[PDB]
Amino acid sequence: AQETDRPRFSFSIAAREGKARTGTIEMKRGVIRTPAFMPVGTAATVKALKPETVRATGADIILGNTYHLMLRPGAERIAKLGGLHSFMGWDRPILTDSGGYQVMSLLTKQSEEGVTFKSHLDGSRHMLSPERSIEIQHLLGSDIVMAFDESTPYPATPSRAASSMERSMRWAKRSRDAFDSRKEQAENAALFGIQQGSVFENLRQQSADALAEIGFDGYAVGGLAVGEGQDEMFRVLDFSVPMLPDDKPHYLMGVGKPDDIVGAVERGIDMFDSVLPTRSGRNGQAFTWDGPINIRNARFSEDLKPLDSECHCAVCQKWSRACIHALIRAGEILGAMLMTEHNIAFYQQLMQKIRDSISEGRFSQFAQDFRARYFARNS
Amino acid sequence: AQETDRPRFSFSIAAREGKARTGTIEMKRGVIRTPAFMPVGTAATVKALKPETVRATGADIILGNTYHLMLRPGAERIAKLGGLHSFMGWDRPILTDSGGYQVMSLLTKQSEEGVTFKSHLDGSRHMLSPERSIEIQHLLGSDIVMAFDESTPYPATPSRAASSMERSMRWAKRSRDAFDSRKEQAENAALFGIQQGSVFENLRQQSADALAEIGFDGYAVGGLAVGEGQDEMFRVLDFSVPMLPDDKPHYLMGVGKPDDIVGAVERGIDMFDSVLPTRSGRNGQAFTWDGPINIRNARFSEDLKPLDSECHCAVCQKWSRACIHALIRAGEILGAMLMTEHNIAFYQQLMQKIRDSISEGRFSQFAQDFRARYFARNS
Ligand SMILES: [Zn+2]
Ligand SMILES: [Zn+2]
Repeated sequence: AQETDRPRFSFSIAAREGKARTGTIEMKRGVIRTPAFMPVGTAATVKALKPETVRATGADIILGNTYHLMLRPGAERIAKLGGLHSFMGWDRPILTDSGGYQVMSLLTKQSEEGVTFKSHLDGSRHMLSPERSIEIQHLLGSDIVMAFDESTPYPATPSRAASSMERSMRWAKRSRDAFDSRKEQAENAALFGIQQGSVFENLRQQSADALAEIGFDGYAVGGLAVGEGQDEMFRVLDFSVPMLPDDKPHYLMGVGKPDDIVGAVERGIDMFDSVLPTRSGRNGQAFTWDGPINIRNARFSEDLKPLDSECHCAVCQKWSRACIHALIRAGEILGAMLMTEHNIAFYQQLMQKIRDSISEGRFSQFAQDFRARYFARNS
Repeated sequence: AQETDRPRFSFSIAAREGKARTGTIEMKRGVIRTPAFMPVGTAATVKALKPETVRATGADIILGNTYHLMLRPGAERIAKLGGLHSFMGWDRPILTDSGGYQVMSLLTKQSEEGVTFKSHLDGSRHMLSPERSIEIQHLLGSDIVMAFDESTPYPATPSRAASSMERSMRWAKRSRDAFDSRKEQAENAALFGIQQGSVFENLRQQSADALAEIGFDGYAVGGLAVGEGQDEMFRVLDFSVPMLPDDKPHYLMGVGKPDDIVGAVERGIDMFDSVLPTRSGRNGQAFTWDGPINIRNARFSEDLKPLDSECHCAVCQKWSRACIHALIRAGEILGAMLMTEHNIAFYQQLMQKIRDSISEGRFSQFAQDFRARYFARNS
């Protein structure tokens, strides 16, 4: 297996239960077990977890934010340093987003051509387009490349949703052709397209048909987790995911809380990313099977139990709630490091329980058991 | 008081009980409460406690090791950086030793002139003598200067003890004259002489007479804590301290354990220094009123009590034995920092209880109470 050839991108489904699937994506830099959670990476420095720590939590792939990497230190500099894998100290697969969401979310010109913007960090002028985004993701050397699309706001008028979806599909074809124009990228990386259409079923169908006609290695459901509430996100997923090709991975970008993930897998999603484990860890919040906890709470000052008494992570094998409480209350960076490591490992253990329960044909029961306990909050 | 003149060196005894004294040494950089414990300083870097942390433990004065400072970064470099107070970030009094003990303890030439040695750190050649030692301590800018003497080994033949004591007294006069030759040093610093004579009463008397004839600001009892055992050290102190001038401070160099300190104050010692609080802290050992403890012991893994339940230090206000146990077992530098801070603060609280009990005329009872509990070890 270590001495055997590695494919560019091969998705295999090993077991199904309803709309949920479990399987593997094989790529040249490693195997991704699905459903998969991708932690959001940053530069390999003393301020973040070590890459070996992130791998030991169970992560098979991480996400890079193209927009931030463009602004500092820049894509040309990362390429000169050997690419994102060398820059981040991570030798397994990396998915990069297109950079387009943070352009809107965080602007000199805007048209069907693409966008121009100035950096808040130094005032430098930057440009993004389907062609430029794919080029930058090539310079970063990422393994999964996201097509460049146009985000529709929330809430969105049906006219604005139609306009952004249609532009996104023209940009999806441009993304496809730019990716295919570069032999080194097309033979070694994969390209995902992004379905849009807001909450409107007919627009989602139009979008799915357009992406399937272009053809991609995987398909993301875009335009969700932007403030719509879980009920609505689930309702959109109910009809949107069946529209995508069944035999390719389905990616829900930027989701999310543990119960978001469970419900999305019930609806056919294979891949997830979120900053939540890290943001929560830095803020003194831990995920547990009994719901999130705020470790600063007085009730934890003498609690000798680990953050979660069923969590297998390296933190919970050693550190008590009481001592992580002490570290966080003192502002010691070790406290935030430990809670971040635990939160990412908890997410990976959630994904593993999901994969195991699908394989054993008991995922619907797992999801019900999970919700009953997570929302009772007997922590 | 803040707007009033400061004397070069003024020792006042406020209260006595038997041979024990409590009082103050006023100097230009601050007041030293006696009996005093001097922590042993190092360079103000990320590897040591912050100077403000050392001050907050209660220390009024710290000790600098002239030998180590000569070898790295060198006395001329420290002077160029503004002196030891600027180098160490410590603006209160500093006592420096002469460098002579580490010459023996850690050698190109040796005679009545002085010594020449090579540095293990770089092979550089270095020279020490009464004149050179005082000159180097002037470059360091220390407030209390130790005369340069010759250490007698332990055990020592009565002939070797006589020979080293007599050479030390000739060197004490040379130290006196070198110190007095430098107006800037003589007007702003103080000079201590060192009694020698090993375990032999007549040699100790000869030494005391010689030092009193020369005249010093304070008098150290040298040649102890070099392997002789507490009973013997106490026996030597019994007759040696009364030989020194009563109205000047008495300094027992390199002592020691808490029970060494208590017994030495019972015998007339006013000043102490030891690396023990730091060495123990780095090795996971804490001093307590119930004797030392090894925090790595399994019995502490769930112990929510502080290192010492009567200690007022900043560490014991916040951190449990259980969490310091966790930090030390993990090799986190914070663990060693906390135990070092607690150990130095414990030493200062020992000195404060000694001072208060002398002032109240209950020091003999304090010493008996202290020993009964420290040696019972009901920790
Ligand atoms: Zn954990
Ligand atoms: Zn303490």
